[PDB]
Amino acid sequence: SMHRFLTISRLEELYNTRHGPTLYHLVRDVKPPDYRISLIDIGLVIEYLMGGAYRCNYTRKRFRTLYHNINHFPFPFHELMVWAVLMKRQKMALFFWQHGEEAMAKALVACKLCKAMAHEADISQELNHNSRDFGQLAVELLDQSYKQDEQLAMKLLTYELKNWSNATCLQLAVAAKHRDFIAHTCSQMLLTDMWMGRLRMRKNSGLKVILGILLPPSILSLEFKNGRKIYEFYNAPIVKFWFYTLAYIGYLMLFNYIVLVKMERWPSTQEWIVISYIFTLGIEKMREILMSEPGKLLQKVKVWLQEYWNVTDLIAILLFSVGMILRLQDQPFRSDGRVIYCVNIIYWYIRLLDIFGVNKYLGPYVMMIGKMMIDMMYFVIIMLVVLMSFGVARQAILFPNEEPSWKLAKNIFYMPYWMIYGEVFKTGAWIVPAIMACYLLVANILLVNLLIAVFNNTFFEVKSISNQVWKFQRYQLIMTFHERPVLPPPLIIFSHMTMIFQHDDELKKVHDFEEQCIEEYFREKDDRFNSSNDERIRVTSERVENMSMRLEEVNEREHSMK
Amino acid sequence: EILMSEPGKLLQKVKVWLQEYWNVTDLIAILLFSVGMILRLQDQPFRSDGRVIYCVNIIYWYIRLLDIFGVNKYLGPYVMMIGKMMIDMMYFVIIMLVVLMSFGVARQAILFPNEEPSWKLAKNIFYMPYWMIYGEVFKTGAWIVPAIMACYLLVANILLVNLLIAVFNNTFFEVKSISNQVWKFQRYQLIMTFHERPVLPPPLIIFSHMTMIFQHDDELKKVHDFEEQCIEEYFREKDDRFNSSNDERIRVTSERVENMSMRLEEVNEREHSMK
Ligand SMILES: CC(=O)[C@H]1CC[C@H]2[C@@H]3CC=C4C[C@@H](OS(=O)(=O)O)CC[C@]4(C)[C@H]3CC[C@]12C
Ligand SMILES: CC(=O)[C@H]1CC[C@H]2[C@@H]3CC=C4C[C@@H](OS(=O)(=O)O)CC[C@]4(C)[C@H]3CC[C@]12C
Ligand SMILES: Cc1cc(NC(=O)[C@H](c2ccccc2)N2CCCc3ccccc32)no1
Repeated sequence: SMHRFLTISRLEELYNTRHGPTLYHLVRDVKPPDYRISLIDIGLVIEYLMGGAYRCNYTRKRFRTLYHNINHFPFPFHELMVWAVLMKRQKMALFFWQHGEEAMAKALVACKLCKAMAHEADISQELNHNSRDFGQLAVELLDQSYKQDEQLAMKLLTYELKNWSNATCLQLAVAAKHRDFIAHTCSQMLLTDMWMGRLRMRKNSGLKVILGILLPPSILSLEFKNGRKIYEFYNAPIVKFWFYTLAYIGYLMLFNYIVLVKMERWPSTQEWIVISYIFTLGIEKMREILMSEPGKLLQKVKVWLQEYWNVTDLIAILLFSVGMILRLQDQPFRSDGRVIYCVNIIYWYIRLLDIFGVNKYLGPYVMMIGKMMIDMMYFVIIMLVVLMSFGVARQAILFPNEEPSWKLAKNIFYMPYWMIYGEVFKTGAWIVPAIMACYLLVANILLVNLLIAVFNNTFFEVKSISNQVWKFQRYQLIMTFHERPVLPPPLIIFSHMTMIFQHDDELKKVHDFEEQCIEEYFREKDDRFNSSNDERIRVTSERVENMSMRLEEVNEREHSMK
Repeated sequence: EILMSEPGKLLQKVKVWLQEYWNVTDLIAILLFSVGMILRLQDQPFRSDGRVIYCVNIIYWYIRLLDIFGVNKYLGPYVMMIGKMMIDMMYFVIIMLVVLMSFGVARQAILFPNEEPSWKLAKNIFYMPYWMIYGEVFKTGAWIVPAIMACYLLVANILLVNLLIAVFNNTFFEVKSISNQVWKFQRYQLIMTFHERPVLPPPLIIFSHMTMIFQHDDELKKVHDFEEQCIEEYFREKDDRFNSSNDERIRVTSERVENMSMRLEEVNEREHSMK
């Protein structure tokens, strides 16, 4: 009995043993040669590898305190599989996964662990195979469960796991970035149901949401079927998304009207509205960070800072506040400070790109731009190397008598078309500049055509995958907007006030269903493999050889009998 | 044509007849042309205002030839590609605006520090001139910042142009991969459309309507037998082809070998006992 066999001392000895086929180095980095490894350190390194905002049942201070002070793991298979994947023992991990509770959750964790170990660190080989194999197994298990029962598969996809720090399968898949799992039909159906919220409407959803936002009192009553109806309509994430979009458009229009016209000693009403917008957004950001409690206050910001867009937003807010402060510093400083928050507008116009990835037909363009930014960066070096040489040569040939005056960069970088063409059309002094002009003119068009071809190839390569990639971001967007309150950014100031004012048989059935699903998967795999033509041909050949040999031997007996 | 579209009675005949978009557009164009003609004969003040309407109306008639240019083998792919790329251009417009308008507004705000709205800023922001911006490219910071803005705008313009080129190339390739197959379908519609129509041209069918008003089982059994024979032959051929498949034959041979080997092994014991 593994349950009876399992014990703290035995597991510690197993972990600390070196009699077998990167655990030591990784533990040392996370944490002393031949140091006695305990469950606490193993859990700590596990949490390190999983990522931020994660937890492990064994990897906790209370568990460490208990260990320091039955002693049987209720689910030994989980720890055994975690160890097996930790020490890079694949067949044993497969066997353990063959018999275990909540196999899908463990499989996704293994895929996450394999990828994380590969990135931290044969390393390439295991990354390509081990992590991919675990992900494929999870996908196959999901597919079988959906075939057996759609409702039960949907229920299994989302439910709190006490063992794994209460993280659903979807969250683990997203953390592992396994696009295949999310792309499955059941996952997309669940995401669409979540996005539509309580309302079941599925035809002309955008127009219906726009009408509901425009005409609450009349639209909401009818839209509820497709009081409490208005409240549940508001709480849906889609209407929140449209509300935020409209508020952002209004903010953009006010910002355009403010900076573009005039300035006075005291700001106008529109500038006050914009300042209120930014103040409320800052309050919302601070609240969101505050609710990001896991890891305590000190270790909450570190995880929250992973996203780049959030950091850019903070930087933009700081620059806007600095510009506003400088504005109210008399005319000499007002004129100097206006430009800063005039330039600040650029960030807000570009922030819509991160929101333009939601649409099916719009995200490919953003992905292509992101891909081609680096290509343009590299192309710039070649462009400079080619053009600057000829420009410098042409400039040197002309203006034989000259003084630096820090004014040659403009002359070399001018690169005019009409002027060069005219310059194209004693004798040698005229011939050489013509040759230089012709070479520059040819090089310009050569580079232009090269850039065109580069962009075409990059766009084709991006488009070959953008459709598959698009589906992943939907879960992030939906889980992001769903958590956010219902009021727009300028009106959530009251929302915070309301927030402050406010302050087992099914499990057994699911376990049985999972066991049945895995048994059926193994049976189907074995039957399909045994029914393969290649295997059957081999079996027939071996049987024929033995049958022929027996017949030949029997022939001698028949002759002797006669 | 609507009158002869009798099925569904008078009330339910228009509903079906209205499915085609081109017919509705034709009706709209006819109504606008008639309105413009009526306005034309309303003295000079209304004649000058009504002429423009039926001047603009010409655009529809020039574009109606596209629905007739799909017949040709080599001409329909272009129309299909245009129809496909219309939506792509619609989506591209949003990105173009989002990118360009920000820089344009920033540049406009940096310049003209003292200004009044006068409902005349859209032209300034949307001007987007090439030569003027290039000249503007080439105390110190006030000169540096506009140069940076101009350079960014100049780079963005060509980036967007190349992006549009790539998008159009990809869309054209995808359309051309299927246009040849698609073209054949429209021929039946065109043929059954023109066949029903009378012989005179549109301006002369006025007499055609006058002429119209003036005017006002063994084979079945053989066909049934042929169909029955065809379906029987199809089933027979399907069964024969499936049974002749290598995969099926290998399985059959393997099963027979196993049974034959088992019988031989059992017979061996009988032979030994007999001896
Ligand atoms: C590729 C080029 O052609 C560039 C690259 C480096 C540039 C140089 C940088 C340093 C200075 C010092 C300055 O003296 S000063 O009194 O005006 O400050 C005069 C201008 C001068 C000589 C630049 C001339 C142009 C460059 C050679
Ligand atoms: C992105 C932009 O820059 C555009 C978008 C919305 C436009 C504004 C719409 C409303 C009006 C009212 C008008 O007052 S009036 O007496 O002339 O009628 C002056 C012009 C003004 C301020 C426009 C300025 C330009 C915009 C800010
Ligand atoms: C389109 C579109 C824009 C957008 N902008 C926001 O939603 C919101 C915001 C509000 C006012 C000004 C600037 C941005 N902002 C950015 C992204 C999501 C988010 C999350 C928490 C707190 C703020 C915030 N949403 O759709």
